Amino acid sequence: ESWAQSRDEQNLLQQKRIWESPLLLAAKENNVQALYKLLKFEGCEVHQKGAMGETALHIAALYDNNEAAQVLMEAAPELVFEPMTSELYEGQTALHIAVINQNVNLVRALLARGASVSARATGSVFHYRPHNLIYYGEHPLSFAACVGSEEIVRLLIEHGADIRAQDSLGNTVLHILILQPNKTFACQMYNLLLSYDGGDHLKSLELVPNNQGLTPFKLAGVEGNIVMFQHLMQKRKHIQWTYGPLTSTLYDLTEIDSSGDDQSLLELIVTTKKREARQILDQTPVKELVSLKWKRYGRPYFCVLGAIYVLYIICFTMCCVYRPLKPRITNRTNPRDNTLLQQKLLQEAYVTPKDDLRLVGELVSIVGAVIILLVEIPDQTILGGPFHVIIVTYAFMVLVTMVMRLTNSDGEVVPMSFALVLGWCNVMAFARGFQMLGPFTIMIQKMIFGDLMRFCWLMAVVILGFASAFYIIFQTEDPDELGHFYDYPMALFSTFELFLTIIDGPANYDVDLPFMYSITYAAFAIIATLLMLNLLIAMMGDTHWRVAHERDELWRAQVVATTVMLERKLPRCLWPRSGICGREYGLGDRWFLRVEDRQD
Amino acid sequence: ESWAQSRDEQNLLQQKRIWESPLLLAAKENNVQALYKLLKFEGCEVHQKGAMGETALHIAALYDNNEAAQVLMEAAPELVFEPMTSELYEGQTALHIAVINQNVNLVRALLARGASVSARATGSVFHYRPHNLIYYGEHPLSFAACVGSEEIVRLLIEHGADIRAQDSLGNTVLHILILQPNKTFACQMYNLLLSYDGGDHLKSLELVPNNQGLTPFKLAGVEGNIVMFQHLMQKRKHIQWTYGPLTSTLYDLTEIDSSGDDQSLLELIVTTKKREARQILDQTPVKELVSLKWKRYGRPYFCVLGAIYVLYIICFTMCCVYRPLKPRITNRTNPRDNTLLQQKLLQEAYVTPKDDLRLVGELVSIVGAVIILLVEIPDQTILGGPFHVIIVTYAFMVLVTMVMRLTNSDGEVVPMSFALVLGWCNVMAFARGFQMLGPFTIMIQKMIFGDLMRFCWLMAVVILGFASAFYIIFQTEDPDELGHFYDYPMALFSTFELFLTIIDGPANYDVDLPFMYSITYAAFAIIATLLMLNLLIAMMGDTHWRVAHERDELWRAQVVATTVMLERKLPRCLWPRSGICGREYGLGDRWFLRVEDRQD
Ligand SMILES: NCCOB(c1ccccc1)c1ccc(Br)cc1
Ligand SMILES: NCCOB(c1ccccc1)c1ccc(Br)cc1
Ligand SMILES: CC1NC(=O)NC1CCCCCC(=O)O
Ligand SMILES: CC1NC(=O)NC1CCCCCC(=O)O
Repeated sequence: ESWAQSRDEQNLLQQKRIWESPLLLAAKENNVQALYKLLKFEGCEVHQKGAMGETALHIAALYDNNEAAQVLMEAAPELVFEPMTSELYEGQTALHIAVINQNVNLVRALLARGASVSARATGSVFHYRPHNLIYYGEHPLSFAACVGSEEIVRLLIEHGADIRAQDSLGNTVLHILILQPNKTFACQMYNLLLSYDGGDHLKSLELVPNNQGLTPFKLAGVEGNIVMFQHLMQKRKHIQWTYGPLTSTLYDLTEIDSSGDDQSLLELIVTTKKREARQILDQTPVKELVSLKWKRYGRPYFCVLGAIYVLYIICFTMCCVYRPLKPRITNRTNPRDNTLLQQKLLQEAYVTPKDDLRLVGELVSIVGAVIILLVEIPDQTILGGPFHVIIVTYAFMVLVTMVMRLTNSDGEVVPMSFALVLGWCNVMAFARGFQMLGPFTIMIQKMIFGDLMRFCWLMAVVILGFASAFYIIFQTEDPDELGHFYDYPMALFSTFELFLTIIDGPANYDVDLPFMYSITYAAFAIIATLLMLNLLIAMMGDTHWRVAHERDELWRAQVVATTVMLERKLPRCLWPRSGICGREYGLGDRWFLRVEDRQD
Repeated sequence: ESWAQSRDEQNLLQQKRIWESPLLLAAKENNVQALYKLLKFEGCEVHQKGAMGETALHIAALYDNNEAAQVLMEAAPELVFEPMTSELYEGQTALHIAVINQNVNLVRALLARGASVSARATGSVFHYRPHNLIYYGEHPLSFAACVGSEEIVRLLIEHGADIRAQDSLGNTVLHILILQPNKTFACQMYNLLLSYDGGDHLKSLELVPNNQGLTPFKLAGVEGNIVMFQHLMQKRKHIQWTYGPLTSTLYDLTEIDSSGDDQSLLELIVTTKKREARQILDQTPVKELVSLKWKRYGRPYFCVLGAIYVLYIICFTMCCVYRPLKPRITNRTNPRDNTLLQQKLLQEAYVTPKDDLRLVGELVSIVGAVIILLVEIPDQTILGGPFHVIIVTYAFMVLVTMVMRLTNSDGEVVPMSFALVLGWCNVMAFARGFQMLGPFTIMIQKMIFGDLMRFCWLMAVVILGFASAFYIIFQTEDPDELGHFYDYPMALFSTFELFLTIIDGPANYDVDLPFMYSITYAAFAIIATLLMLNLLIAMMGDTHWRVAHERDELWRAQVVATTVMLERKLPRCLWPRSGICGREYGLGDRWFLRVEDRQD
């Protein structure tokens, strides 16, 4: 409490030691006449450590003081090898600070003194974290690549800088360039670093994987870096011919398609929470891949599953609507005359005239629940499919209904009634794709699990304020004639119904309503309308020109997400691999997709 | 009746004396040959006063007539010291008019004659009022600073102009520059006036406070002058280091943070009615201040108070829903058989089986009401918190319910029922902040106390037009079967319900409705819908792209308003002062907030 306070304090605690130490003060202010007055006559603490474990050279490198830095290296040339010792800066040398500041005349003078070109900077402030406004890696070659100083990147390779060197997160200098803001300038820097590769077709830096199993080409897709994704595609696409305006290009489709297994660029985009990566399946090598994946194979099998699931649910309801006998067969209708229960229990089973059709019906319904369960027990909380967490709980309710059966509980209706709504309402998950009702279900997915829960807690109040009042108002009145609030639980249910203007509202003209109801309900009506108009106006805002493109981009996104998931579960005798393979014609040996386009 | 007419008349009355007086006429028209024909042979009234107490030189200065002004000062050099004598222009000299017109060759010639550089212009038209299209102050140095003529500002200081001089409103020349339209040019003029300061660290013009206790840096925040607020920040922020793109700057945070007490820039912004100052807490020294004020300390304590207030209200309703016995215990059900009252009165108290839980419940509810009262009797009508004027009236209803108790009035329900709605609906004031339901409650705050009262008086009509009709229509009919309007008060209540389409509307098919109801209700339905559609379309307009930013700016504004108010009421053992202090490291001695940023 807190980490931000510590660095805020230690930045202030550093300036304290700078101001206190006359050596570090002159190194900060570039006082050449004061450094020699401290190092030569008399001899002071030349290896003086500051608050952050810094040296006088580390301070002289933070503020571009070349004159004050040459003084410290001509009087004591061992300060160059010294790294920062504090935890915030563990591993940083004076070369890192000069590279970050793009001090060319200092880096070219630091490498003449013999500085290390492989000094990791494992400090807590050099880590890949949101609280760090940057992430340039750990090696000084990566720092030169991130600042964009091409004069320093090649000047480091001149003195044995290794481009293959990875950091603590297994990232090469190519992986770090992908996570940078200046995308258009990093492409030129990405090519500058590729030229120093070994040059052989095997063991290439573009193939050196991240420690999370992610080549630089594959990392660009997950990160949503379109400028780098398009640039990394030039290395892996072959133009077949140029027939005037037409140009049929052949795409590599190696690391773009599965499998794999999870080492597939498509599976990484459909499973990530990055809102930027959703634009990658709209790129011209991939958009042709998934569009052909859905026109054939994709759309039919999804409709078959829906046609199967439509007939599967309509069979389950056929068992419910034809639920077993019988009437209440009990004098239970005498206690609490408000009871109209004719509870149907078992058994009373089977001895089947037309009842054996319901036996095979209950059998078909229960074998589908375990089939769903068997295919949905995966060894969670994701966008691309928020409806089929309900399909695994539907199979849970069927089993409970099966356990509610064979026990014959008076609560036989509650579990058998829950599966009716979850089963059907899950069929509009098949509206996804299909047609233009797909993005409409995207609207319902975005509201049910976001704008609802927040606005409910707003609408959860007010009601119980007026419901508690209406209870007190009509706790005094006789609930026989006009008793919308006879007890407290129904007082809230009747008030909730009245918030949505369903019931006519308590209206009785034979009797006289209490003096407080006619006053309390008028206010509840005006607030319930204003609270509902503001709910409709709050819908606006997610109606601009971009949100119609957003949900349409989200629709086709979750359609591609459904397409990739079907291919990774269905067998291989159906659904062939998209593209053509290169085996005599031996121009592979991988699978290629041929796409021609016309430049206007 | 009116003040605008007076100056309109006295401007016309002035031109009368100009046209009538041949001296003032020639001074207006720059008739050099006519001034000498009036002053030298013969000698006329050279000190002639006009309608506005002006002189011939005052008229010759209004219209840039240097040739006609030198005539009046070479023949009578005492007219320079003469000020305007009218009430509209009390205190204005011929130097003020030359400075306003930026007459450099006249001001440099007026100071050779020996004009006063400290002549206040206390006229009614020089005051800081909305009816005055400008406000340049009272001293001629301030006039030079407002017109932007740098050649005149320094030319006045050359002749002993005091920059420390304040006006009637305690404003320095620096305070007046903040209240100017040309913000981008006043910054250069603000620096020109700082250079003539004493130069010592103590008794500085930037510290000279307004007569309302407001330094020029603090006045810029309340006024919403962002260009000056950013410019005045350069004098009070220290850059710690520059590490390539990163640059951790240290902000002064002296006059920005409390306390104080009310001498705090944050407390001035959250309490002002200026729509412009709301943009100040979005500035880079302040936005980091309040964001860290709400991430920790702010948001938890506000949720604790809400969690306390949620449990406090749910306890109060537990006492209401379990209100005391008993039935009506009276033959009062015989008079007016429309009565279903079973009025519950006391006492009938206590002798507690499970009733002692309601005794401590009523005790917890009453001690919270006075606690609210004790902390809300402040020795009003503001935006940043329109819901908790209801929390002080809630505590008023609890006490009245306590006074309604111990008296056992038949109106026991009315005060006990009012506290149920005000207590709960005040909990959605805690929706402010929290999440995205905060700006939604901003919508409800902006509608309940603005668009409602105006539109109600529109919807207040029509209803009583049709309600009075429907009463007359069914004053003839028998209210037993279909009696929505049996008496006049319920005739308005039933018509109001029908305006919101709650009741089914009077529909009886066993009997025949009067020939006028079927005609009158059809018109009422069409108008009630058009009058409601136009109410929904009137919501649009406050739905553009800017109003979603407005209410979102208003949301975070009232969140900062809630954050500052909590800090100024909660003790000091919790909630530490935001930032770090400068006491060894002795670089203060005030509190500083360290903020680093990255320039792309
Ligand atoms: N059954 C689990 C979720 O359902 B689905 C789903 C899978 C196949 C066919 C239809 C729907 C899903 C949605 C998004 C992603 Br990404 C992955 C799967
Ligand atoms: N209780 C009086 C008003 O309530 B509030 C309020 C104060 C503390 C916690 C929650 C709400 C308020 C709102 C805006 C301003 Br600005 C100042 C106070
Ligand atoms: C203490 C330090 N001394 C120095 O020469 N640089 C310091 C820190 C530099 C800022 C790096 C912060 C970041 O990258 O997040
Ligand atoms: C009567 C006057 N004679 C004159 O030379 N100026 C007059 C008035 C000037 C206008 C100032 C109005 C204002 O500042 O609001």
